Amino acid sequence: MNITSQMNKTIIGVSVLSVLVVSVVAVLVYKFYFH
Repeated sequence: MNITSQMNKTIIGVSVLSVLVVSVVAVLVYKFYFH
């Protein structure tokens, strides 16, 4: 079980990139289909 001891900064970065990306897509379709 991860005890939130330490984490790589690089990991956080990519994580955010995937967050926005995914979100954007969901929105693009939401409008492109249900504008």
